[PDB]
Amino acid sequence: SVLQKEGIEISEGTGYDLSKEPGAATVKALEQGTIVISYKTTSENAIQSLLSVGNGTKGNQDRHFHLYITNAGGVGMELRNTDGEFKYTLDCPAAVRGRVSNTVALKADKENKQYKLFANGELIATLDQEAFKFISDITGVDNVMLGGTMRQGTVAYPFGGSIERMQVYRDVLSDDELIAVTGK
Amino acid sequence: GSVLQKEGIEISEGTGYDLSKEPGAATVKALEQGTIVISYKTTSENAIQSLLSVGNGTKGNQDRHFHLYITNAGGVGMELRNTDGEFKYTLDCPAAVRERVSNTVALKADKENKQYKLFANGELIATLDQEAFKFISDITGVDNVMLGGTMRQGTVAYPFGGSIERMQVYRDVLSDDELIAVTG
Repeated sequence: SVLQKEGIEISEGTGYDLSKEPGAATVKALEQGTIVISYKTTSENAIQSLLSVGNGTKGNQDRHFHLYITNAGGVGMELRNTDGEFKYTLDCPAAVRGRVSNTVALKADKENKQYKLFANGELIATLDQEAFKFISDITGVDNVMLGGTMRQGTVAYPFGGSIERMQVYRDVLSDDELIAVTGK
Repeated sequence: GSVLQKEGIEISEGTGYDLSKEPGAATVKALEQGTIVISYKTTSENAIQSLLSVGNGTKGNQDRHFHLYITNAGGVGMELRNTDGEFKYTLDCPAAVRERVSNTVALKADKENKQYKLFANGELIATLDQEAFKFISDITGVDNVMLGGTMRQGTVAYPFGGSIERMQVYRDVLSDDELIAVTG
């Protein structure tokens, strides 16, 4: 992993800044890679970012990436650099249990121009875009955080609970590894 | 054969064009899968312009609809929604289309293969695979079909302006080669 955290408890609304951590610079420029997160939510917020990487400055609220969960057992991601540039999304319903640990992962595979989302030992969605993008295509990325997404200096999409384990890889893990690692 | 077809329809921005009473509309309102092919010319700067929508126009049901849309930045996309707790499937492709010019786009929703594919001007531009495949028949309380907008609580949302030159809806799932040919 280029960045890893474990056992991080987050109060709803606060987030947990990773922007100064060794490895954060690498995460802020990812051209592809893999993100694996085990978590337990205690929040009823409708959209809860587990990990985000983006531009937190004024007027750049549509320039970010996040991997998120919902209050209805959903898992998704959005990858955005304003709608005119790109708004790539995956949103999967009823993928996890709607006080229970879950493990999710996102793979972004530049060679295949594919994004794959996994939850609890299952591939739940795949996206192929003619114009592949990732974090390095977002303009002005300046922050990495757990448990929310910075939008004009405000913590948006606020998570509450535990980030049990978070790992970010520059490498693109195989579908078998991700089935295995997102299992029990 | 198409189950619903219209040609040479002008629409001023905000007006829409109701198809709800047309023979074939009932079939469109219950599609479990199918194919939509549309040639159009937009004259509107609206950011999101529905070419064709099928949904629930009643109050409180503004997140229960399907539409195939274009943007003011050369984008093409679709959203398929039955409130966020149930499903919100979005495929949004930037810079897919380009004196104003005519463009031809298509969406294929393939139940057997649990896939959605979007085409523009002779090219496959995106593919979405979802473990929980959904289509129009999964939306609750569908009561209308229209060109040039989406009914949300009795208001024309996502308003298109310009010409719907040719619009066809099929219950059949056309081949990728057919769609490359008909859109190009």
